Amino acid sequence: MAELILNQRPYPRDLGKIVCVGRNYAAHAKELNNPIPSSPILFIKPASSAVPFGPVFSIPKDQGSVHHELEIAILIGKALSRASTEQVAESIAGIGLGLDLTLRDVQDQLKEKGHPWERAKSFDGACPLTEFVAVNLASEDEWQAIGLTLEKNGQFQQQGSSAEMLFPILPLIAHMSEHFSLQPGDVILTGTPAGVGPLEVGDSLSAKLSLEDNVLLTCDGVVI
Amino acid sequence: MAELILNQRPYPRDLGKIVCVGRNYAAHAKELNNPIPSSPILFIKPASSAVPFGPVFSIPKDQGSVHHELEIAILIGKALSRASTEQVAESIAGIGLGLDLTLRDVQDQLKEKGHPWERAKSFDGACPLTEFVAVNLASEDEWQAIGLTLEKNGQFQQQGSSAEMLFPILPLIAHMSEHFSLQPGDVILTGTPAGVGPLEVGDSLSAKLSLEDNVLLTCDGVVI
Ligand SMILES: [Zn+2]
Ligand SMILES: [Zn+2]
Ligand SMILES: [Zn+2]
Repeated sequence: MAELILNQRPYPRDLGKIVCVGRNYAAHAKELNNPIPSSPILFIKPASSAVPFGPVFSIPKDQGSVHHELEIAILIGKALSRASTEQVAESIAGIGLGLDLTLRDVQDQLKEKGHPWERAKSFDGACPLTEFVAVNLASEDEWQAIGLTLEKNGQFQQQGSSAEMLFPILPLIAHMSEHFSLQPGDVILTGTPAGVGPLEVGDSLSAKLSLEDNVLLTCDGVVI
Repeated sequence: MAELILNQRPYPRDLGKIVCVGRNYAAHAKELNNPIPSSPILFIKPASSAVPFGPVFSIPKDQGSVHHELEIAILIGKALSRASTEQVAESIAGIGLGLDLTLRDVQDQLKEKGHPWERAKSFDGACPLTEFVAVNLASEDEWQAIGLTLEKNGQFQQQGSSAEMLFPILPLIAHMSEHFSLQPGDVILTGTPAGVGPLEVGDSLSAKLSLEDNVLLTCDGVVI
């Protein structure tokens, strides 16, 4: 599986699990004709689904539509269990980006039957993940200033700010830790903004992570 | 973090992920009035949900009923991806028991809304796992002669044999391997038979695992 990268070198703890939120951005719930949540939808992707974020993304081939979903990724550095938001902020080792790659037709069918989502979310290559970068934020306020951008084939595809999250980063993770204890090496996917859509072989993607409109990292890849 | 025991001694792998099958015993499907699918219901529990199988089983408190679901657990010894039944049999390092503890009321509501199952299946303590007993160059059909029994406060509660499985151990695991690559230290929960029901604080459980009618493990615990 591993490792994760933090500050351009290997993170000392192997990738554990990838805890994900559904529908953290209102416009993304609307674009798919889903009801905006009042509590978060929670699922988990396994270490076996992680791959480097580019230069190539391999997608499943004969299983219907495969969707890109860019999301702010959070690396957990210290164990969290039933944690406060202060404990969460002190635990975060860095921030990066992930693609929550989703077999969308498979998900539609799973959902309709009330079935678990793993077939659509946990497949090999389901979680391209960038390197993480340590940020020592000036106030808890600044967690609301994190941005993401996806471009596909040179053109705008997705953009979001953590300001827009229904469940902001710190309280989301604090709440997550109430349901599943979090260990060092765990990753959090904080939700995809509007603009999700299918991927085809040969699509090129360009992903950008920012802080108050300053670029933290950029990562590119082509679909194969 | 719960750690794997093979051969009454430590195992050189950390517990990875716990891959589970939904409705593998026709009778368990029926007792709950659930349709039998022609394809396996697949979900995954995280390493972080595993705990020792006894002497205590802790259960969530204010989230409705918690069901016991005894199942035959399979310890994956060698990597498996897109694998055949022969490779599966060579990869297996041993066999044990797991309790797929389940927030049934939470699971009912998630099903209704078409939400992922993690809240109901992946909470802390959701996966009590016994030690594993090594099986080596087993007879190619001893795989249909594994039995399990659960007792609850002295009375039989669950009983079954891998002969009764809709998706038999080897091709079930081969099939999982087509969707999620399996790494050494991953555990497979092969489905629970008829007899599921709630657990209450003070309940005591006794679980047995057999191979060709010879008991291999007896593990007890009380619910707290
Ligand atoms: Zn909660
Ligand atoms: Zn997502
Ligand atoms: Zn089960």
